[PDB]
Amino acid sequence: MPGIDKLPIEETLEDSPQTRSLLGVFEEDATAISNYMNQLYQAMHRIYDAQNELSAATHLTSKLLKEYEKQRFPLDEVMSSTLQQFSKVIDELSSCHAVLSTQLADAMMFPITQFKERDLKEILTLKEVFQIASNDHDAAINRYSRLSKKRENDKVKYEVTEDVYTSRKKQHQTMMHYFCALNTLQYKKKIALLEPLLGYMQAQISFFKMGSENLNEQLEEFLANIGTSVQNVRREMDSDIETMQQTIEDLEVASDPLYVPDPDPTKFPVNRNLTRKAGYLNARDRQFYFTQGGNLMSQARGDVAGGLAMDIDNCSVMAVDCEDRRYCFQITSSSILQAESKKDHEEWICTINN
Amino acid sequence: MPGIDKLPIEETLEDSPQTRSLLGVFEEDATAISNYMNQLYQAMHRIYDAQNELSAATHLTSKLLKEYEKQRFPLDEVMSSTLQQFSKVIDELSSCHAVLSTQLADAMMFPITQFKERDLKEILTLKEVFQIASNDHDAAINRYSRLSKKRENDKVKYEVTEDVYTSRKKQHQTMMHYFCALNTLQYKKKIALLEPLLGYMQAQISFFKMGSENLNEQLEEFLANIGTSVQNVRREMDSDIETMQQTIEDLEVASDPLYVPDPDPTKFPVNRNLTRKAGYLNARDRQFYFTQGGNLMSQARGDVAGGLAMDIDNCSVMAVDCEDRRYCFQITSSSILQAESKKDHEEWICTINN
Repeated sequence: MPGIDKLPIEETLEDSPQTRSLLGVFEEDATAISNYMNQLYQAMHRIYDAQNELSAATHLTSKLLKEYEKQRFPLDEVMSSTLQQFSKVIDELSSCHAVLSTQLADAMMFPITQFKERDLKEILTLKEVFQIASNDHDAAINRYSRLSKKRENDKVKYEVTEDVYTSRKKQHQTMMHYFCALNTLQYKKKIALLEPLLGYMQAQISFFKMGSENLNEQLEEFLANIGTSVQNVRREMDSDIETMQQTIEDLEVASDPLYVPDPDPTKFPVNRNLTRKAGYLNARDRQFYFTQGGNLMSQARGDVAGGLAMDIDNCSVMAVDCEDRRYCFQITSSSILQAESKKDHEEWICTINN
Repeated sequence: MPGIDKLPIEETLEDSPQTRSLLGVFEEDATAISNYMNQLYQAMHRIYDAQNELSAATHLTSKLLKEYEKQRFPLDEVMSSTLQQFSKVIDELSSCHAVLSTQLADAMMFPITQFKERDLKEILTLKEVFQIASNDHDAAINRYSRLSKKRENDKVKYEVTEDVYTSRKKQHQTMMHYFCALNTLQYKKKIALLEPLLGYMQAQISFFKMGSENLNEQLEEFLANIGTSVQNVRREMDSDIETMQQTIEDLEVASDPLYVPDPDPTKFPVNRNLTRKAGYLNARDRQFYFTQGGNLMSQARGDVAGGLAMDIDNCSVMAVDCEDRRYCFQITSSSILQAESKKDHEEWICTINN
């Protein structure tokens, strides 16, 4: 009170240029404050938005970990458990974020907003009302100031003068209410700057404490155990990778001579003593064929189970000459079957006979 | 290794429907994993974005508090100090947020991203390469399977058969690399699920500890002190508000009779014994006029200082009759001046004479 800035409400009636000046300095100031406070309100609003999103996202991450188990994954309990622990602990965190989110809205956002939506709105409003009142009183005064000294009807002089009464009353009242609001803003200014910051910090103290109590040394050990498991999977993954690369390298060499339909007669002997034989054939479409308990089964690379094709070894088999296709054959006790090579063509007939 | 799911790389050359089936179950699975992991990656990315924004916003809020002092506010150290403390403490917090923000990107975002950008990309790529290889080998095989048994030129049979060699080699190799990658994904799957969560929690442990160390009981007291100051301003603000409302209510009553230009002659006596007089007049424009050390000063409601108008009390003053305007007068040792009423017109002439 003692040193605070104040507009002289008792000089309202006079409405002297000086007084109007002083009023001007408060508006210039009230505009600056408005500029600054709006920048602070924007920054705090972002903090409130980031915290709200952070909470939501952290909650979703946790809900996602609980759904892991409830998946239709075509292709294990320990994993399930571990995700349950992470889920749990991540929940406790989103809550901390939720709580802080709620408090921030009520101790920080609400006050700073009220300052902006109500108090700063009030200043602008009362400034216009007063401005209109001031204007109306200018007109009334110029009309009164123009009354004829010679003639002028009484009903006129009377009304014109009354207009000066009502206009000057209205101007005097709106100016005092406007001054009162500006004087008050000097208090709200301080309050609106501190209350929010105060609310923010209290919520933070509360947030860091609630969070720290769930992060015990027990969790640190659980994270240590899991840390070790993952490092183990990493080792194993690499151990298996070498093995696989080695198998591959070894298979390309071993299989190279086996890629041509017609192998070296001298190095890859026709097998005539087989009781089981499988492989693709063409049937006048291409399908995979295989032997099993006296039956020649078939399965299109598309099928999911396959089926029966013909009976075996109690049937007759002979190389057939269908169309102009090499290596065909037909059995009976079947469509025309076409092998891929002499060797292949022979192995079938011979195995089926066996 | 012992119970892990595995695609049979040794059955690659055979390429049997069954083997193709099994491959199918891994792809169905690899698609599911991809669905789920992408949902988890999105959730973690939001958490990383919210934390980054939170840090930025909290830093801006702090920078704004340091700029408060450096304002041109037309209209105090304690306030300055208090904002310096809030600023400081809010900084320490944004840093905690920054640090956590950096760590999250390196321990959580980087791994989960690599899984998605590299490993899952690798699966799709190797699946297409193999698919093209498989297709090319189908064509080569149908063309070889169609070679004439009767005629057929040797240069042809030769080339066609070679195509079966290269195509089958390519198919066999791309299938093994594809199987190897799918088998590996079974390890990365576990790793990619845990590593991120593990990184997240470690950063959080670190974040809550760093933050808690700046929120000491000293701060709690500083917030208590400030809490008390603001509550004091609130009291004072209300104390002043009553006073002002009271002044207003009292001024409307006291000023009501004073609003009409021509007051009751009987209740508001013309003051002829004045050595100082101020008020608005019209000069053949409306300006505010006032007495000071023997001079009649003027100041347009727009001016910021005003000036000289005429000398006084060593001059002659008489009611003038300019145009058809009531209450005009002119002095000399000035433009025609017009008062607002008999009373007003008289007080001027008389004060100027005095």
